[PDB]
Amino acid sequence: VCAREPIHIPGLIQPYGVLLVIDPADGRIVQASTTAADLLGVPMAALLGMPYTQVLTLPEAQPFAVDDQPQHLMHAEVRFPQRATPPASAWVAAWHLYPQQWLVEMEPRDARLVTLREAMPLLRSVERDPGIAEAAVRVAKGLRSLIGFDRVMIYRFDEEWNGDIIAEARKPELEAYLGNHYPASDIPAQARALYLRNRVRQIADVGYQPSPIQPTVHPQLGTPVDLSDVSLRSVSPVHLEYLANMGVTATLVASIVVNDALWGLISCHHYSPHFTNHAMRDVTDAVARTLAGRIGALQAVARARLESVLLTVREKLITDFNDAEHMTVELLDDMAPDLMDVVDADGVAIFHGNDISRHGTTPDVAALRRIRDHIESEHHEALREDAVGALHVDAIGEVFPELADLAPLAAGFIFVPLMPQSRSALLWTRREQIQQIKWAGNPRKSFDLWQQTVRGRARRWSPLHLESARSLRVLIELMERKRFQQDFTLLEASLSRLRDGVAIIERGTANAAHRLLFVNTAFADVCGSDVAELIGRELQTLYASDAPRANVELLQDALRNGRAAYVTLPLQVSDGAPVYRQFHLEPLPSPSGVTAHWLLQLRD
Amino acid sequence: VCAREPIHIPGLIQPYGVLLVIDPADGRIVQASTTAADLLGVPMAALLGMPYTQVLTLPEAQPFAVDDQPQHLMHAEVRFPQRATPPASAWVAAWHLYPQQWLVEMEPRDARVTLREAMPLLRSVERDPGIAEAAVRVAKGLRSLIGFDRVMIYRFDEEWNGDIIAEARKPELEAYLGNHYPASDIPAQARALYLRNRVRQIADVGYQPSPIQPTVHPQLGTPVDLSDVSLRSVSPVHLEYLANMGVTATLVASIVVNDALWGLISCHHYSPHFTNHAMRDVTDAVARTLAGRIGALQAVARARLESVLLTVREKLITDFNDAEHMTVELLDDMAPDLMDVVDADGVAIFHGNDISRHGTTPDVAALRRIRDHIESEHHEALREDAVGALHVDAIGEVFPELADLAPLAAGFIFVPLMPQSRSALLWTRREQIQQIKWAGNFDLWQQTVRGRARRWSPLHLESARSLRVLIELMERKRFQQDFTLLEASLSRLRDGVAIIERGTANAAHRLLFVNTAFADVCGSDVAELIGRELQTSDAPRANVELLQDALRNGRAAYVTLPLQVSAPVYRQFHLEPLPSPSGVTAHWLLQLR
Ligand SMILES: */C=C/C1=C(C)C(=O)N/C1=C\C1=NC(=C\c2[nH]c(/C=C3\NC(=O)C(C=C)=C3C)c(C)c2CCC(=O)O)/C(CCC(=O)O)=C1C
Ligand SMILES: */C=C/C1=C(C)C(=O)N/C1=C\C1=NC(=C\c2[nH]c(/C=C3\NC(=O)C(C=C)=C3C)c(C)c2CCC(=O)O)/C(CCC(=O)O)=C1C
Repeated sequence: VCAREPIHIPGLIQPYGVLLVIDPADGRIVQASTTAADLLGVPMAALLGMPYTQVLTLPEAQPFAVDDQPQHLMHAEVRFPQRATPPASAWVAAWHLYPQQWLVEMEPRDARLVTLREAMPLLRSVERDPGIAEAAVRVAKGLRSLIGFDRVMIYRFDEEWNGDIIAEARKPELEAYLGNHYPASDIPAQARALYLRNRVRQIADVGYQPSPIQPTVHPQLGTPVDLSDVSLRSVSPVHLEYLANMGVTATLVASIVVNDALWGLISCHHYSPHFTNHAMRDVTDAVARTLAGRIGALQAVARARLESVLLTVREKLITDFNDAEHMTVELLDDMAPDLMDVVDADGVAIFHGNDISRHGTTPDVAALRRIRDHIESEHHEALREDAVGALHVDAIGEVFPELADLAPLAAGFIFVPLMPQSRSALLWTRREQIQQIKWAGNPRKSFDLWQQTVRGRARRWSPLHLESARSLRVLIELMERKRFQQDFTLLEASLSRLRDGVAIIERGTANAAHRLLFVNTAFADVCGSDVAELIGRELQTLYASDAPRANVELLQDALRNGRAAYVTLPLQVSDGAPVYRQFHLEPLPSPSGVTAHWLLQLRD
Repeated sequence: VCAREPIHIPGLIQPYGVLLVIDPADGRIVQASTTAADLLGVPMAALLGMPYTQVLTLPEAQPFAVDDQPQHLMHAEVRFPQRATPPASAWVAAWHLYPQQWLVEMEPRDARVTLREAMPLLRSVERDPGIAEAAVRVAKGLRSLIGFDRVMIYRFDEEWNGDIIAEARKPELEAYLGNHYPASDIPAQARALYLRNRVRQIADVGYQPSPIQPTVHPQLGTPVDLSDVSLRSVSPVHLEYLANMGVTATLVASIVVNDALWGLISCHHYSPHFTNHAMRDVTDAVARTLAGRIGALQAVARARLESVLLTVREKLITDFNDAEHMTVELLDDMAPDLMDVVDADGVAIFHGNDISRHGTTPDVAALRRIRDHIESEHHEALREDAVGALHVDAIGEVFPELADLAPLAAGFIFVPLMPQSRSALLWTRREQIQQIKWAGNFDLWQQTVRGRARRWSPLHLESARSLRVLIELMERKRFQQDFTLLEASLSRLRDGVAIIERGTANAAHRLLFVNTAFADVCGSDVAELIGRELQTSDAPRANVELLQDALRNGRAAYVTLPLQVSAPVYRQFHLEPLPSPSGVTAHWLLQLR
């Protein structure tokens, strides 16, 4: 209900200044705020439709036509040629030039307090600063000394769009808000979007009298005035209520936009009214921009540093695994430190059909089995599909309520393979980590901080670490390939040391012939020519080309139709001696039941 | 080797300003530039050894002792009392405070609404998309701001050579946009310094270099390291080059992105021009905002890409693990994405003597020629030094023998890195011709480069390393296929065979596998007999001893022995040791017909 409000078209202005909407056609004022008549001279009635040029007193810079991209002119000096000695305070005006309309927003110079040159030492220091933490506080303190504001804080948005005050500088008399968590709903998405547009936004006095724009909708277009870039835009009464509720009288926020995303906000509070002149808003913009800059650089650098150390450790594991042929206890005991490190796990369990190799801080062997079963279950087959490369939980008691316990050691885990593939598996665990969420209340009466203690949840699985996990998926197929390769060579060796003389035949196609896949030494000896020089040979090669049509037909039939045949046939005898053997051909069971291979035993 | 020159210790200053080296212990001047005596009242002789307090007075800020980290003070007002009416103009000075020495560098204020006036440009680059659009906005923006005859954005490529991506000039002149320059033009020596001193400036090419009178410190014996001094005399090598291109004044701001040098803001004035501190701090600001934007957009788009690759990587992994039969349609439906995951033009899947060519890839015989050359003994050096996969950006350089093929396989990604064979994957990127606009390697020269593909993205290379699993996946699935084949083969035999696992004297000699023909002679079925000890007296001690003794050493035995049948039944027990990698018998084959 709240996330749906205009806020960019309230048709109201903060009374401290004046707004005018001018038709870029020739120069006539089409819309103006009720405050315009008081300071401009000509009252409301005749001021509307009047050329801006009648009140043309822009000494520094003038507006101009715009093609497509709206150009925004800075705050420069402005006068009034209607009244003799117009106000008491000095006035400055900024332009918002659009292809459809123009907008001029004026406010007092304020003067009083090179203030941009004076900002440079603070900027120059945050630039050099390591860690976001150190920067945040330097800005909080620095800006608190630079600008007046009784309370200045750094509000950081978390993943779920909730906020946390990471830094704060305030008058020792005020009760510190450092460490406070606020819901996402406190700053709705509609709001957040504007903070990427207008980056520095100040409220001079909470509970001001909103000066409305006289022709609410454009008299010639029929559309309301989209402020969005106007600094004198009237903020939502929802926020104003909330502000008044917390006893604040003045505001100034600066958007911490990092990688085109609103990372955080600089939030300033004055418990007495305060207007920050165009000069200071450009200073806070500067310090916001430098902070956004540094926080994003530090993010970038350290993300890259981590990615590399993980890769070097990932490779170390992959190689040492491919090297050793037998998975011993010491291999896995020397593997485990790093196998844990690569994902920042507290424990790791390696499974290999009925066996488990538990390492670090992991639940008991029986408990790990209870987990694996629950994961590989039919009911939980939904999770495995929706999961990316690996299955992972941040709180076990939520995804698998049956495994509500175990959470003290396995609150979070990473399971791979994602398929119910079995034999080889890997379980990375992260033990429970209790969290105190220092709230601000649970429109509301606020103040009172409620400290929500959260059990059964581990540390959030880093996306960096999750792709680092998905990367080691290879250790599973590696284990498996190495196992099948072990039993295969065993059986290939077994087969080759036989006396009966056997060959395996791969069924061909309509353009491919029936070839030999495997042949033992006992078979290759009856054919004279060695084993390696018979593999990949057509079956017609093997028997002589002087054989009876009746006998070969019987065999060819069994090959053509995938049937079995027992036929005595002469062999392709290079020497001469007539050698005849009983050709036992037997179809081997296929999953489709459609013959793919045959076994050929030779004994007459 | 050009970079061998010092450049940070020339012992010379740009004449426009004055330098002084003060003993932070004494408060006295130890070294000073020949220009110091002319500005300051006291001539060189008595100015050397004189306490700094006397000759100059600092109203805004004063120097101080430093523990370890050198502290630098900004440009603030300075007055010289040791002379009656000495201000040729207005003078401003900056400090460089070190634990061993102090350095003060002064220059005129110059004057002529700037830092506030810079803000609209910054705030605009701050939000425009693409590095291209930013580069030009800065080029144009900074030209209007400082007012140099030409402002150009120089981007360093992978091999440290530079290319002008954007340029703003006077309507007249010759455009340098698109021009490529060598790495030799800006030595590593120099580049390192532009991370140190951010904004560098030459007021007049062919100035008279004012030397520091005591060249080496009189008490330390070491020269003055001017790496942070703005009035540092630049290499005559570069000055010659500058004079050769007709430029009279320069200004070069460093585009440092994620603490690394990404580019340079190069400004040329074909008439002399001194850019005061005020402006250098403005160009620094615009350089920092550009760096900022270029690094953000890099970051955003890196993230966007990583995700689309992951979604496609997962699609491949799953569909591969699903299908059991490595069919033609399997690979034909796999290939579009198998190519996409690495942004290849072609992909070849190898499976022992066989190849599955896809996209724009060389002929089957040519692919074999490539694989052989990779798996070679001579090229075993590359495979070790390579990360997770072997990759080339120009095959003709890495594999000179494979100089051709380049039209279709100019670049490739080969996995597995080991001479593992059977399963392999080769990703290809065809040749991409590049027109290189040179500086004269002093007029127009365009170099057309053949035999090189598009640079293998580091993101795509880790995306390749990620699919390493498809190889072990193919392999596991292949061994599993032949295993079941052989397990089925042996079980349909008539001779009656069993495989025996050697018990390491802790465990007995047990049966690993048994066929139906063997399990029938023993009556009881196959699945019950697996895992049972060979111990199955009803037999002569002489005959069993022969069998036991063979098993004992790991030797073979052919002995006729009775059995346990529900008629006694005797069979010739042919035990044969199976080859082990260690050569130490681990299994035996037992056939009995
Ligand atoms: C309807 C939901 C809302 C609840 C509940 C609420 O308290 N406010 C709600 C709506 C809006 N908030 C808007 C802006 C806004 N809210 C905050 C929140 C904080 N500011 C603080 O200083 C602190 C603590 C010190 C908190 C928790 C901020 C910072 C802002 C924007 C700041 C600014 O630019 O002045 C908002 C939009 C109003 C607007 O148009 O600016 C709405 C609708
Ligand atoms: C010894 C090899 C050199 C050749 C050949 C050459 O032409 N110069 C060589 C050496 C040095 N160059 C140094 C600085 C420097 N070089 C360039 C080159 C360019 N300037 C331009 O405007 C363009 C194109 C439009 C090019 C390619 C620049 C800009 C700079 C200054 C870097 C900066 O100020 O940030 C140099 C070091 C001198 C120094 O001490 O500053 C050497 C030795």
